Parts: sequence; structure tokens; C-alpha cells
Amino acid sequence: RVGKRGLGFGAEVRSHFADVMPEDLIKFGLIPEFIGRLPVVAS
Amino acid sequence: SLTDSVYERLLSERIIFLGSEVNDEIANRLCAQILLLAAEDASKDISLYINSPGGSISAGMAIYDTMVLAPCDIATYAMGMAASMGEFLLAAGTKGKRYALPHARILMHQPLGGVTGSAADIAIQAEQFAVIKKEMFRLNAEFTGQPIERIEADSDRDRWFTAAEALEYGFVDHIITR
Amino acid sequence: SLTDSVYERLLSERIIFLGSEVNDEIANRLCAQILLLAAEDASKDISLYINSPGGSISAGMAIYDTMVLAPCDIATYAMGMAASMGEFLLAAGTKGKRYALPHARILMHQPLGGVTGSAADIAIQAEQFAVIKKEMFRLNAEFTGQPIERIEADSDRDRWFTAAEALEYGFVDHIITR
Amino acid sequence: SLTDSVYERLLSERIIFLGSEVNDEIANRLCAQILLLAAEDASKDISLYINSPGGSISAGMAIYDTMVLAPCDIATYAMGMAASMGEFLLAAGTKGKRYALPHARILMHQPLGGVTGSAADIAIQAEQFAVIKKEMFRLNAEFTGQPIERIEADSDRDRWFTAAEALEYGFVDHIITR
Amino acid sequence: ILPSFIEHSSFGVKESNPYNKLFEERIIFLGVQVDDASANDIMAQLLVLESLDPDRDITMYINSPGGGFTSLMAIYDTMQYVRADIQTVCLGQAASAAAVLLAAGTPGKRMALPNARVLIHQPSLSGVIQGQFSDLEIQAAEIERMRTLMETTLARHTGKDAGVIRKDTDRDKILTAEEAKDYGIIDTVLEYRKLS
Amino acid sequence: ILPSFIEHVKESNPYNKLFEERIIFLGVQVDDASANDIMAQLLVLESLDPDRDITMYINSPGGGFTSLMAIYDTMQYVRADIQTVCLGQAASAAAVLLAAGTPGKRMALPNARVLIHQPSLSGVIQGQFSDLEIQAAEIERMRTLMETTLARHTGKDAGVIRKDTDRDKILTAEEAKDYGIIDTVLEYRKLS
Amino acid sequence: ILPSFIEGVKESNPYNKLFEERIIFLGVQVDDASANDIMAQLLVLESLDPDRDITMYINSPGGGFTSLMAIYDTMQYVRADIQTVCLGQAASAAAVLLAAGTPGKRMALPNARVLIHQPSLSGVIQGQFSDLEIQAAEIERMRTLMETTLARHTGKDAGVIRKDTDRDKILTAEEAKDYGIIDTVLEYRKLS
Amino acid sequence: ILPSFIEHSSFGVKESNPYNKLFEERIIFLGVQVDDASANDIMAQLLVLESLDPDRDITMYINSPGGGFTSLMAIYDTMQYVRADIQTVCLGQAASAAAVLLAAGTPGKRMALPNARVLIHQPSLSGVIQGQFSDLEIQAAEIERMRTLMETTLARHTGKDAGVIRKDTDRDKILTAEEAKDYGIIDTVLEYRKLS
Amino acid sequence: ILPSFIEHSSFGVKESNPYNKLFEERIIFLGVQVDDASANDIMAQLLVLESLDPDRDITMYINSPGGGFTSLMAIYDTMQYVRADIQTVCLGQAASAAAVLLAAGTPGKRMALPNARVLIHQPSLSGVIQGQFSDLEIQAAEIERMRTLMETTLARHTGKDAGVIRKDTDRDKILTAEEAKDYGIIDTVLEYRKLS
Amino acid sequence: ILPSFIEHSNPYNKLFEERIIFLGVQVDDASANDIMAQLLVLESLDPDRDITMYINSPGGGFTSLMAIYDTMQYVRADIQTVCLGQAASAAAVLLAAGTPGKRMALPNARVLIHQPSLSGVIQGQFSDLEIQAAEIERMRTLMETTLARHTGKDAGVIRKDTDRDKILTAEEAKDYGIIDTVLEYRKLS
Ligand SMILES: CC(C)C[C@H](NC(=O)[C@H](Cc1ccccc1)NC(=O)c1cnccn1)B(O)O
Ligand SMILES: CC(C)C[C@H](NC(=O)[C@H](Cc1ccccc1)NC(=O)c1cnccn1)B(O)O
Ligand SMILES: CC(C)C[C@H](NC(=O)[C@H](Cc1ccccc1)NC(=O)c1cnccn1)B(O)O
Ligand SMILES: CC(C)C[C@H](NC(=O)[C@H](Cc1ccccc1)NC(=O)c1cnccn1)B(O)O
Ligand SMILES: CC(C)C[C@H](NC(=O)[C@H](Cc1ccccc1)NC(=O)c1cnccn1)B(O)O
Ligand SMILES: CC(C)C[C@H](NC(=O)[C@H](Cc1ccccc1)NC(=O)c1cnccn1)B(O)O
Ligand SMILES: CC(C)C[C@H](NC(=O)[C@H](Cc1ccccc1)NC(=O)c1cnccn1)B(O)O
Ligand SMILES: CC(C)C[C@H](NC(=O)[C@H](Cc1ccccc1)NC(=O)c1cnccn1)B(O)O
Ligand SMILES: CC(C)C[C@H](NC(=O)[C@H](Cc1ccccc1)NC(=O)c1cnccn1)B(O)O
Repeated sequence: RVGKRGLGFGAEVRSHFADVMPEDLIKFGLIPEFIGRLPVVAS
Repeated sequence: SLTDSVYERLLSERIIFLGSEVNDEIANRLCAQILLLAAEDASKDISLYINSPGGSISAGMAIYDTMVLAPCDIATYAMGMAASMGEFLLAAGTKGKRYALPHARILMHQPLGGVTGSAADIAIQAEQFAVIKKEMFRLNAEFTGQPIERIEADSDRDRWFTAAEALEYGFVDHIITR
Repeated sequence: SLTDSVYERLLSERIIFLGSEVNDEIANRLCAQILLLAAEDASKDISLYINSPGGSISAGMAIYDTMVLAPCDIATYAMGMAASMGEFLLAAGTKGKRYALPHARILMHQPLGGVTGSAADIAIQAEQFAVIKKEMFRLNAEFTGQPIERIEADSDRDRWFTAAEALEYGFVDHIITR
Repeated sequence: SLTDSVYERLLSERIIFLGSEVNDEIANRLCAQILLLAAEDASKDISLYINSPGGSISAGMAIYDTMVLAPCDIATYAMGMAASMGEFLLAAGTKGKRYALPHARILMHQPLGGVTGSAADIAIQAEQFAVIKKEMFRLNAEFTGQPIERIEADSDRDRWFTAAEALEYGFVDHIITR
Repeated sequence: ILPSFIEHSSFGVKESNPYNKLFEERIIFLGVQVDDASANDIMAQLLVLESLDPDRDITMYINSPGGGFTSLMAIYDTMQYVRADIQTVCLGQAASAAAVLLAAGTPGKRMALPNARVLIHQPSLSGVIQGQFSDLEIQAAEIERMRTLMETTLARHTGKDAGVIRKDTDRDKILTAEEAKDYGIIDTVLEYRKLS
Repeated sequence: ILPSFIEHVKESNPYNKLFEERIIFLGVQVDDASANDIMAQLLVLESLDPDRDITMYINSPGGGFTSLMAIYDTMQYVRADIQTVCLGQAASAAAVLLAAGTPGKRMALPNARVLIHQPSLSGVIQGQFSDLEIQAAEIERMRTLMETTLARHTGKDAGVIRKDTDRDKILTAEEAKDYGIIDTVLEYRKLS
Repeated sequence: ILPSFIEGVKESNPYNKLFEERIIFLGVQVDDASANDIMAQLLVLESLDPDRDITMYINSPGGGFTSLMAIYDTMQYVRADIQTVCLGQAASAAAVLLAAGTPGKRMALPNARVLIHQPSLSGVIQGQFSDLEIQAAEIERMRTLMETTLARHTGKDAGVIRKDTDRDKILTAEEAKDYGIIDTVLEYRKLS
Repeated sequence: ILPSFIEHSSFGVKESNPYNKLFEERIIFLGVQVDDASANDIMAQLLVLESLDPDRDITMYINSPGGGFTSLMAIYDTMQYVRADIQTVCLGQAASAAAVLLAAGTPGKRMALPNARVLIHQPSLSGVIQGQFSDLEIQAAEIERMRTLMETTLARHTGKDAGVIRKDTDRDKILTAEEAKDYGIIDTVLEYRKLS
Repeated sequence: ILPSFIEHSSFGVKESNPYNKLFEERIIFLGVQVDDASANDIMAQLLVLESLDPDRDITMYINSPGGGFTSLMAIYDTMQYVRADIQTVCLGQAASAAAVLLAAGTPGKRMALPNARVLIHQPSLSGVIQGQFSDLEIQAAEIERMRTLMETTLARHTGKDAGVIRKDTDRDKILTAEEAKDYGIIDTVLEYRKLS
Repeated sequence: ILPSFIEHSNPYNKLFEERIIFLGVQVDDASANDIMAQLLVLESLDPDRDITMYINSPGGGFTSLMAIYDTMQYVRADIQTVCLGQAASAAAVLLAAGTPGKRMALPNARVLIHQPSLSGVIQGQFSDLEIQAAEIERMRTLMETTLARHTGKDAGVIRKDTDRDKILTAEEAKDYGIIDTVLEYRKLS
């Protein structure tokens, strides 16, 4: 996700644990209810 | 060639050979030989020895027309095999002069062919296949003296004849036994 | 060869054979034979026996031009099969001298061919196919005495003729019955 | 052979045939026949009957050079088909003596060929293709009396001619109608 | 080559090729020649989609060059059998059997694309079928059975007389989409819906 | 192309979805490998439920005779009734398998073709005349067995099967119902 | 044409549902690769339970002799009784495998044909006459081994097998029961 | 060779090409000759990507020698149909039919890499179509309809007169990327964007 | 044979060949002949490796006989397009198009192992292109356009004049690794980094 | 047929995860790219563990040879070449290309060395053929200097030996210098 560039001849390719979002943790397997009950992220 | 030399010396004795399948090449040289021999003598018989597995109808109809239109009699000789067009041209000989050698075999059957192309083309081919098969059966009925319904039923698949069976059926007039 | 020897002896009797498909090889030797026989006698008829499944238009147009430009009459003879270019050259004979042997078959149909290449090439091929088919139908209308619209409609697919049907239609002038 | 025998008897009457594609084999025997007939009589015309789908340029240029360098006139005859190298050699005949038989067809088009090999080889082939096509169009312009720009535009794809159209265009000098 | 995507549906992480995705939206795809192996596929898909929902329309895309007659009438009968209406869309060509399957869709629901080609012609034997003249009399009465059945089929679906189909399918009658709409193979040329 | 659709983990084509609904599909020519497939499917569906009937779809140009009688005997062996539906064509063996279904349960689509003919040999079988008179007693065994098989199922005399299969007797669906090969020309169920 | 129920789990086509029910299937010709397949299945089913009967289905045209005796030995080796069932045909080497079942357990469908014939060379084996003397003593050994194999299993004299397999002897199901190749002809089990 | 893993997850045998990665970013890939099977693939992907998001632009990569005309107009119509704008990018070549698809992108969105060529020419018949002269007159009216339809397609996408397309596609007209921009096949010769 | 080893990944289990293990490390193999399907694969890899990190250098291992010119310029333009620097390493051979792709790496990053062949030659027509002389003068001006473009391409990557490329590529100018460094196709004869 | 055993995987997967690259097919561009992919994978997995290369190959193309040869010499790992049955032509050069001391051969393995050949006929003008013949002498000299630096023999001695097919046994290839030890059988009985 951090590093999700555009792919191919079209869109631009300029468009650790500290860049974490729940979009990453839903992809990990944490349900979005579990994540919002954990507002603070230490890394 | 030797084979052409023996055939040339038998052409001089008015003995011609239908020895292959009746395609247009063998038919045209037989038609040429009948036209050549009827030009030499219009009163001496042509001996047509037939060892043929049959062939094209229109090629054999060329031979059959050249046989009939020749002013001389065409004595035909079933020599080993007279199948399909070869039995036709055998039975197409001058009556009284159609011979089977005593171990020749005569195969009478309906015409084979092939349908191809569009449905309008095949309807024309089948219409012409009905014309060819009716005309081929009419002439085999005329040659053998059999009814045309007898020729239709018997030619439906391969019907084989010995020399003695072809004599009774009407393809030949004599069995040569010397 | 024997086959060439019989054809040579019938060439001496002014009897030539269209016995194959009309390709350029058979056409050029027929054109050569017509040029040879018209050089020998310009007043004796050439008998052209035709047992042909048809062939190239331009090859048969070479024969047809050599037949017309020969000072002697070209008697044509449908022998077994006068199909396509073979019916054309049959009907191209001298009028009064076009013969069908009584079991010959005449097949009149429109020209076959093939389109290939680019779209600009095929537009030229089709333009020339319309020229060839109009000219082939004009001459079959001239030969048979049929209207050109009659030839167009009848040659659209294969139209078969017996000897008696070709006599009525106009391809031949007589049916030989000797 | 019979076919060689008729061609030999027409070679005696100074009638030679371009009846195939113009490859080096047919060209060399035509060049040999023109050299043979010009050695026999240097004053009697050679009749070149052309039923040709065209062929190699250099093979037909061998014939065209042997036609021009022959001291006798080469009467050319479009017989059925004078296409490509065959229209060239037709139009290469002696002026006043180029004939089309009235149903011959004349096909004039630019040379065909093939490029192959490396880019330096193909640049040489294309340079030589421009030389061949300019020389072939120059001679067809010289033969027919057409402008070279007229020959360039018309030969760009297949351009077909009837006998009457080839007479107007300039390939032949007469249409034989006997 | 056919790239495969992933669908996050009620489940998610479900790998799907575009052809499974067409079939999930009840689109049967006839893009290959109509032979037995293709007709076997389409008839299986027509019966699956009838079973999944017999009320929703099955869409049939036709990019076929056409083919076998019994494979044609296998697909044809299954298109007519199912309770679902068939929406035939022509994509490129519908030739031979395919144009009959294109006309075989539900009236009102037969579409082509504006540059689609509809090629109707009479049945032909592929290659020479040989045999005795009694065999060939059967095979020729059979292709006249096939020719009449094709024209009877195109008469039901174009609204033309079967003799008019017979005169038109003498040669290759190539229709464009607007010409096949006026003929009755389709009745919608299906205008493009691009937003620009 | 043949798509699939994921059920529930499992990936099923429409042929699986047919087969789970007791539908065996004869869609290719009857050779050994296809007959082996059909017989395996006939025994699986009989084991799953020998009382729920098996449906056999036949879109087939026919084929080998021993592959025919392999399918035929297995269709007759299984406890389940066989519902044969003809789809487009059933030629030769396929028409014998079409007639081989349970009486009352033999269907054809309205434009299906039913082609019956005597057995043949593909190409020439070489051999001595003792070999050939055995191969010809065999093709007569195959011809008589096929005409007997069509006599059990069409309700006709085997001598009348023999006169009809002299050439290709090609039947439509209505002509095959009158003949006895099918029992029902399957009418369309389109809602419109 | 075969419905595979695909799925990371077992695939389960109908041949798996034959093999789990201890039915080995021989429907292809008996070449090396098929014989290798059958022997792998005969050993696996022996190891799963050596007391339950292995069933062998035979729809084979036959094939090579060493591939025959590969299957034959493994059928005779395993502790499980082999139940051979003929489907359609058991020709050539496959008739020997059909007779190679356990006595009482050799079955055939009613319209299954059983073809027995002496071994033949596939094509022409070239060589010197000492090479061909070896190859002819070999096929005579193959012929004698096939006859004594059919002598063991049909209960006949090997000279009777020699006179009968001189040409192609095609047996029907009832004729193979009288001969000794199968033990029972399977009756149809249909409830209709 | 193409690097691609199979993740299983006990739900699938899930394949991951780089083409699957391109298709996720709405890049349809025409890299083979336009035949039926290619056209069938491309149209199925255009309709999937229209359904996934009809607003985002489909990108079509074209590295193709070009092929059949009805397969061409199959892809062409499905391009012109979908609500998504189509970004056509030429890779290496767009010849024959593939140059028509290259011009068939949305105006302003037709790209070519700088050393790509664009080969336009008139339709041909690969091989010889045999037949009677009535059959060939049908097949030649067809190849002229194909030629006229290709020219009027290239007329409405290049802004040229269709007669100018006649005189240009009389032979092979190979354009470069910049020559196809001046001609109107593409709208942008795509600049390199390397960091160094 | 190629062993597809298994990596325990997030999604259940990932099964990967050695090519995908290296594709995760920005490593591309041009190891097949450069045809359309090869060029299609390499362009898909080069774009995917650009989108994952456009600043991490891509390594293109080249063991190729070379091939088609448009497939060449498809790979070439995509190598020049991507934001990531391309590290071309020659293995064994880079012949024809492959030597152009070897020279097409980022300057300073074009390697060849010491026994790698680098073969440059002018483009050739494989087989014989038939046709009229107007067709062939198009096909010959095209292969002169291909020859000039390849010499122009090898000019700005080897730092030579395109005329100097033209005299050299008249025949097969076959270079070793050290001869291709002096020529300018590679920048470094890549020394063996074996630890013994 | 190749029986597998999943999650313990076929036998080539099990050899590869134990760092055994396999060359049993002929050396062409396809097999070279496979081996060079595997050499670069096993270098990236651990560069300090030996890669073992099994050679049952009849040999093949020279540029496919020197592709594998260079990559074997390129990777940080030591290459352990074992000859299995045969190492003919190009594959005997790869057999000699292992790390010294780590070139094994099975006792009945054949090692066949010969000079490079052109398979078939390369047509062309005499200037094309003068290039192709200076190239096959480039390939011949490079192969002999490659076998010179790995067998310890003079390159002219390699040239006289590879005049014809020099078939070596396992023990003859040890005395020649292609392999370093003939691998003794270690069966417990
Ligand atoms: C007495 C009858 C059966 C004559 C038989 N003739 C045919 O069946 C021949 C066999 C043949 C020969 C050459 C080329 C093609 C076909 N059939 C024909 O010539 C034929 C077929 N269909 C229409 C018109 N003629 B014979 O050759 O079996
Ligand atoms: C004579 C006409 C009316 C009927 C048939 N003739 C043709 O159409 C022939 C058949 C043929 C023969 C040899 C080579 C190629 C084609 N067609 C031509 O020669 C032909 C075709 N297109 C343009 C110009 N000539 B016949 O040969 O069946
Ligand atoms: C009047 C002109 C068009 C003559 C034509 N000649 C050619 O195009 C012939 C066709 C041909 C014949 C034999 C072998 C190869 C090619 N072309 C040539 O001979 C040719 C082709 N390229 C360079 C030099 N000569 B004719 O054959 O179409
Ligand atoms: C016009 C419609 C009815 C179908 C068109 N042609 C046919 O009728 C097809 C053409 C075809 C295709 C594949 C194999 C054999 C024959 N006819 C048949 O399928 C067919 C099959 N058996 C006997 C007679 N006709 B289409 O395939 O061009
Ligand atoms: C008529 C029914 C019973 C079967 C039809 N086909 C056959 O007769 C098939 C055609 C065929 C196939 C291969 C080799 C020889 C012959 N007959 C046989 O299976 C067959 C096999 N061995 C001996 C005799 N006939 B039909 O086409 O399915
Ligand atoms: C008679 C029984 C034993 C087997 C029959 N044929 C043989 O004897 C087979 C021939 C055959 C036939 C079909 C496929 C493969 C091989 N004989 C052999 O395998 C064989 C092999 N090497 C030497 C001698 N015989 B059966 O396959 O027709
Ligand atoms: C120029 C555009 C329209 C397409 C170009 N060629 C065509 O027009 C293609 C060439 C082609 C390709 C594959 C199979 C048969 C024919 N034309 C056709 O698709 C075609 C198909 N049927 C009849 C007539 N033309 B391209 O493929 O060179
Ligand atoms: C020298 C470089 C630029 C290219 C070399 N190969 C070529 O020249 C290739 C070989 C080839 C392939 C197919 C048809 C004709 C020619 N040239 C082409 O790609 C090509 C393709 N179409 C027309 C003209 N040239 B090399 O072998 O990669
Ligand atoms: C002796 C060693 C170096 C290699 C041996 N083979 C070769 O020399 C191989 C055999 C070969 C294969 C394909 C085309 C031409 C020649 N030489 C080459 O790879 C080769 C390829 N192109 C040009 C020159 N040599 B051996 O048989 O593996």
C-alpha cells in the first residue's frame, strides 16, 4: 500500500510499522471492528 | 517400350485391351484405337479384351459410344476381371460376340461417386446421379436382356458373377473353352 | 509410345482429341495440331473428339481462337463428357458439324476461379471475372443460339445435358447414331 | 513424343510456341529455336504463338533479345493468354506483325519478385528492382507507343486487356479474324 | 493469453477469468466454431443457467464462423427449450450456423454490434462424402433436409418466407448489422454507450 | 470455451453441474475412452442413488461397436432408469444408445437427428481369407446384434431393422418417435 | 468428456470413485504405461486391504505380451481376489486378463465380446536369420505361455487353446462362459 | 518465460502473472495476432473492466501484427461500446487490424512508444478462396465492404477523408510513432520517463 | 526440468519457480528468442517492476539469439520508458536485437560475463517476402528504416556514429565481452564474484 | 512418470531445496536459462553454501554452454559438479567448471570432450562464412582455454585431445583433470 504506484504507460509512479493504517491490518486479517478498538499504534 | 510393342502388334491384329481402370486417358486411347481400327477395316471385328476394375462412367460411355458407332463389331472378352465400367463395356459388345474367359469374374454394381459443395450443388449432383444410374441400369438391362428392376436390385451392392453366371445373366454370349 | 502412335495416325486422318482437362499444355498441342492440320489441307475438316472435364478459360479460348481462325471446319464430337471448357469447345465447332455421341454428357456452368491477395487485387480479379463470365456467356449464347439471359440462368450452377438435351439446347447439331 | 512431333513439324513451318510460363528452360529453347530458324532462313518470318501466364523477366529478356537480334521478323500471336512476360514478348514482336487472336487476353502488370536476406542485400535487390521495373516499363512504352507514365500507372496492379483493348493500347497490331 | 482477475464478492479473494465472469452474469459465449465440442459446452451452460434462474435472461455472445448443422440444431433446440429468454448479441461475425443462432434469440432481444457481420448461407458438405449412388442419394436428401430445416428455422425467426430465405441463401448473403436488422436476424444494432 | 463457477472450495464446470443432477453426457463419438467415461459415470450415479433415474444426453456421431455395447450393457445393468435425450444428433451407436433408454423416458429435441445404419469397418482390414471370413462373421455378428438391440427397444422386428439400416435411415425427432427410438419429442419450455 | 469435481483437497472424478471402491479400470490398450498403471493400482489396493476383492474392469483391445504378463503376474500375486468384469471387449491380451480373475469372480456383460488370438509382432522385425530365429523362438514362447496361461484359467488343454487361438476366436459372453474365460454373464439389474 | 506464482490458500489454485497485475490496473493486452480467440479474449476483458468500473479508463496495449477483419470489428465494437474511455498504447507494432484498434482509442488517449511502428494497409485474403464466379463476386464485394469499412473507420478516428485512407493503404503504409501522430492514428508519442 | 519450490506465504501456500523468485528481486530473463510473445512478457515484467518500486534497479539477464525488430523495439522502448534503471547483463550471447537490448541498459549498468558473445548484425528478412515490385520497395524501404533505426539506436547507446555502426554491422560483427566494452554495448565485463 | 511427495514437492524440488541444480537435458538456450535461474536463486538463498550441479547431459550449444559456465563461475557459491552417466561435449566443460576439489563423477560415468561443431550447414556468402569460421575458431579456442584452466593442461594439449571425440571414463577424467575424485559407492552392504 505504501508504494502502491500506478502501473503501466499511463499514470505516474510518483502518485516500516509507522506508516500503518487499518487498510493494511484488514489485509492482514484483523477485522475492522478489532482495529478501531485499538486506536493507539506503538511500533 | 516392349509393352507398347506387343500392344501395337495386337492393334495390328485388331486386338485392343481395356486393362486398367476406365479413366479418361485409357478411354481416349481405346476410343482412338476403335476409331483407328474402324478406319482401317470397317468390316473386320475388333477384339476388346477387358481386364478392368471399372472406372469412370463418362469415360466408359465414351468407349461404349465409340464401340457402337464403329461400323465393325466389337467382340468383347472378359479376361480375368470385368467390374463396374468393365462389365458394362463387356456387356456393351456386339451381341453374339461377348465372351467371358472361363475364370473371369464380372462385378455389376451401381455407380459410385461423391457429393460435395453447397446444398444447391448437391441437389444438382443427386439429380444427375439419378440420371446416370437410371441410364447405366437401362443399358445393363438392354445389354443383358434382364429387366431394369432386376438390374436395379442386383446392382444395389456388389454382385459378383462367374463366367457361367454372367452367361446366364446376359453379360456375355459365350464362354470360350478351347 | 503406343498412345502417341495412335494419336499420330489419327492426326494423319485429321482427328484430334481433347481428352483431358483444358490446361495450357493440352491447349497448346491442340492449337499446334489445328495449325498443323490447317497447314496441310485448308479444306478438309478437322474432327475434334472431346472427352473433357473442362479446364482453363484462356486455354480453351486459345483452342477456340485456333478453331475459328483455321480455314477448315472443326467438326466437334462430344465423346462421353463435354463439361465446362469442353462443352464450350464442343459448341465452338462449325455449325452443322457439332456432334454429340448419343451417351455423351454436356455440363454447362459458370466459370470457377479463385480470389486472392489484397482488396485492390481482388477488385481487379472480380472486375475481370465479370469480363470473363460475360464473354463466356456471350459465346455460349452465340454457339447454342440461346439468349444470354438463358445462358446466365442455366450456367449459374452445374447444368447437365444428355445428348438429346444438348441437341435441343444448341451445343451440338446432330446426335450420331450409326 | 507426339507433342514434340507436332511442335517439330511447326518448327519446320517456322511456328514456335511460348506456351508455358517463361522460365529459363522455355526461354532457352525458344532462344534456341529463334537462333535455329534464323540460321535456316534469315528472311522468312518466325511465328511466335504466345499462350503464356508470364514468367521470369530475365528469361523473357533472353527471348526478347533473341527476337530483336534475329534478322527475320518475329510475328507474335496472342493465343488465349499473353500475361506478364507473355504480353511483353507479344508486344516485343515486329511492329505490323503483332497479332492477337480475337479472344486472347493480355495482362500487363509490374514485375513481381521477392526480397530476402540482410538489409544491405535487400537495398541492392530494391535498387535492382527499380532498374528492372524502369526497363520493363520503358520497353512496354516503346512497344505499345504509350507514355512511360501511362505504362507505370496501368501496370501498377493487374490490368487486363481484351484483344480489342490490346489493339487500342498498342500491344498488338492486328486482330486476326479469318 | 487471458489475464485472470480477483473478485472480492460476498467471499472475496475469488480468482476469476473473464469467461467465468461472463457466465456468472449469465452470458454464454459462442466465439469458437459451432462444432460438437462447442455445442456440447453451450448446451451445458444453457441448462445450468436455466437451473440457476429460469426467469433471468441468458445472453449469448456470438463471434462464431458457424459450423456443423447438428451442432447448430443442438444449440438451437436448447436455446428454444430453456425457460429463460435468450439474448443473442453478435460480436464480429455470425456466419453459417451462428447467424441462425443469432436469429434464434428471443424477439426483441437479438442484437448485433454496429460493425458486426451476419453471413447466412445454405448448408454445405465439408469435403467430399463418397459412396454408392444409393448412399449419395441419402446424403443429398439429407442436406436438402438440412437446407429446408435451416430455412424453416430462419423463416420462424426473421418473419420471412422460407422460399425468400432460399433465394437469399443461394450464395453467401452477408448482412451488416443494419442489414440484418432489416432482414430480421436481429432487431437492435446496439448503439455504443461510451460516455465520451 | 468452457467456463467454471466456484461452489462451496470446489471449482465446477457445467459438466459437473450436469453430472451432480444425474445427467451423463455423451457428447463425443463412442470410442473406448468415451465409453469408459460413460460406464464409470453410470456406475457412480447408480451407487449414489439407484432409484433416482440417470439422464443421458446424446449429441454423438456414434462410433465403435464394442464401445457401444459397453455403454449399452451398462445402461441396461444399472438399477436406475436411463432417460436418454437426443441433442442435435444420435448417429449409429448413439442412436442405439438413444433407443437403449428406459421406455417412456427416451427423448429428443425437436430438431435432433437420429441416424441409424449397419456397422462398418473404418478402412480396410487386411488378412488372409480365413482371417477375413472371421472378420466378416464378426461384422455380421455386430450387425445382427445391433438389429436385435434395436428390436428390443424400438419394438420392431429385427428383419425390419435390417431393411431400414441397409443405408443411412436418417430420422427426425418426430420420425424417430414413430419409429420407436424415442418416446417423446421434447417440446420447448420457453416462457415467452 | 469427464466430470471432475476439482477440489487443496482430492479431485474426485468418477475413476477415483471407481478406485476407492477397489475397482481397477483397464479400458485402454495394454501397453507398458497402462500395465504400469494397473500394477501400481493392484499393489495399492492390496495394501489398503489385502482381503477385500479387487475388481478389474476390462474394456481393452489388448496389447503387448510383456505388458500383459506384467498385469497378469500382479493380478495373480496380490492377496486380494481379482474380480474381472468384461466391458464391451476383452480382446487379445485383455482376454487373458479376463480369464486371470479369481474363479467364480470372472464376469462379463451380456453383449461384451471376448476375442482370443495368438500373439503377433507389431510390424516387421528386421535382422539376420540368427536374430530372427531368436525372435521367432520368442513369439513361440509367448504363444506357448499364453496358451498355458489360458489353460490354467479356462480349464482347457493348451493344445485346445492352440487350435482355437490359431485365428481370431471371438466369443460372446455366453460363449466365453462355456469356454471358461468368464464364470458368470452379468444379468441386468434394472428395476424397470 | 513468464514469472508467475501459484498461491493456493485452500480456496483456489490461484495464478498470478504480470498480466494479471496489468489487468488489475485496467490494462487489456493485445499482444497476439487478432484472430477470433484473441478477439474473444479482448472483448471479454473489455466488458469485465466496464463492469468493474465504467468510469475508469481501460488501457489497451497493442503489440500485434493484426489479423482477421471480423475479429478486428469484434474488438473495435467492444472498444467503442464500453462506457470507459480506452487508452490505446502501441508497443513495437500495430499492423493491419491492430492499427485500426490503435486509432480506435479515445481521442487524446492514443499513445505510441517512440520506436513503435504503425502499419496500415487494405484488407487481404490470406490464401485463395476458390469458387464459382458468383461465389467470388460475393467474396469480392465482401473484401470491398471490408476495405470500405476499414477506411471509414480510419476516417472517423484519424480525421482523414476515407478516400485519403484509400490512397494511403493501397500499399503497406508503415508509419513511425511520430508519423502516426501526424497521420492521426495516435495522439501522443509517449515520452520516456526514466529517472536517469 | 524446472523445480517449483514452495514458500509458506500469507495466502495459504505460495508455489514459485526460480523465475518468480528472481522476479521478486527485479531480475528479468530475456533468455528466449525475441519474438512478440517474448517481448509481450518482458514489457509486462518491466512495467510491473516499475510500479512496485520505480527507483530500484531492474536487472535484465540477456541470453538471447535476438529476433523480430518490432519485438525488439517493444522491449527497447519499455526499457527506456520505465523510471527504474535497467541493468542489462549478458549471459552467453546477446545476438541481433538482444545486443541492442544489451546496449539499451542504463549507462554504467550494462554488463556481460567474460565469455558472453555479443553479436550485432543488420536486420534481415527471415524467409522471402513475395509481392509486386511496389510491395517490395515498401518492404525494402522498411528494412532500411529498420536498419537505420537500429544503427541510430546503437549510436546513442554505444556513443558511436550511426555510420560506424553501419560499416560494422555489414557482416556479423561478433564481439566478446571485452570487445563489447571497447565498442560500447556494455560498460563492464562483469567479474566473477565467487568467494573462492 | 515422476511421483511426488507434497510438503516434506517432487524429487527435483527436493534436490533443489537441498541446493542441487540438475542438468540432465541437452544444453540449449532453454536449459541454460533454467540453470542460470537456479544458480542465481541458490546464490541469493545462501551464497556461502555449495551449489551441487548434476550433469547427465549430452552437451549442446556453445553460447548456452558459456552462459551456464559463466554463471557457475559468477555465483558466490562453490559449484560441486557431479557427472551422472554422461557429460558430453559442452557438458564436460561444465563438469570441469566446478570448484576444484569439488568435481565428482560416478564410477561408470562417461566424459566426452570434443571440439565445437556447427550442427547442420550455415549457408551464406564467403564473407559470411569467413565470419562464421573465425567464430567457430573463437569457440574452439575458448573451449580449449576453458578446459585448460580447469584441467591444468596446456590449451594445445586440449586441442590435440579434442581433435576427435576423446571419451574419458571416470578414472580417465580424473587423470585428465576434468573431475577431481571418482565418487566411491557408499552402500552399507
Ligand atoms: C457400372 C458402374 C458401377 C460404373 C462404376 N463407375 C463409378 O462408380 C465411377 C467411379 C469413378 C471413377 C473415376 C473418377 C471418379 C469416380 N463414378 C463416376 O465416374 C461418376 C460418379 N458420379 C457421377 C458421375 N460419374 B465403376 O467404376 O465402379
Ligand atoms: C469454362 C468455365 C465456364 C467453367 C470451368 N472453367 C473455369 O472456370 C476455369 C477452371 C480452372 C482451370 C484451370 C486452372 C484454374 C481454373 N477457370 C479459369 O481458368 C479462370 C478462372 N478465373 C479467371 C480466369 N480463368 B470448367 O473448367 O469446369
Ligand atoms: C511483365 C512483368 C510483370 C513480368 C512478370 N515477371 C515477374 O514478375 C517475375 C516472376 C518470377 C518468375 C520466375 C521466378 C521468380 C519470379 N519476376 C522475376 O523474374 C524477377 C523478380 N525479381 C527480380 C528479377 N526478376 B510476370 O511473370 O508476371
Ligand atoms: C449454414 C448452416 C446450416 C451451417 C453451415 N454449413 C453446414 O450446414 C454444415 C457444414 C459442415 C461443418 C462442419 C463439418 C461438416 C460440415 N453441415 C454439416 O454440419 C453437415 C454434417 N453432416 C452432414 C451434412 N452437413 B456453416 O457451417 O457454414
Ligand atoms: C452401427 C453401430 C453399431 C456402430 C457404427 N460403427 C461401426 O460399425 C464401427 C466402425 C469401426 C471403427 C473402427 C474399426 C472398424 C470399424 N465398427 C466397429 O466398432 C468394429 C470394430 N471391430 C470390428 C468391426 N466393427 B456407428 O458409426 O457407431
Ligand atoms: C495375443 C496377446 C498375447 C497379445 C496380442 N498381441 C501381441 O501378442 C503383442 C503385439 C501387440 C499388439 C498390440 C499392441 C502392442 C503389441 N505382442 C507383443 O507384445 C510382442 C512384443 N515383442 C515381441 C513379440 N511380441 B494383442 O495385443 O492383440
Ligand atoms: C487490414 C485489416 C482490416 C486486417 C488485415 N487483413 C485482413 O483484412 C484480413 C486478412 C485475414 C486474416 C486472417 C484470416 C483470413 C484473412 N481479412 C479477413 O479477416 C477476411 C476474412 N474473411 C474474408 C475476407 N477477409 B491485417 O490482418 O493484415
Ligand atoms: C538486427 C535486429 C534489429 C533484428 C534481427 N532480426 C530481424 O531482422 C527480424 C527477422 C525477421 C522476422 C520475421 C520476418 C522477417 C524478418 N526482422 C523483423 O522482425 C522483421 C519483421 N517483419 C518485417 C521485416 N523484418 B535479429 O535477429 O534480432
Ligand atoms: C564442444 C562444445 C563447446 C559444444 C558442442 N556443440 C557445439 O559446438 C554447438 C553445436 C551447434 C548447435 C546449434 C547450431 C550450431 C552448432 N555449437 C554452437 O552452439 C554454435 C551455434 N551457433 C554457431 C556456432 N556454434 B557439444 O556438442 O555440446
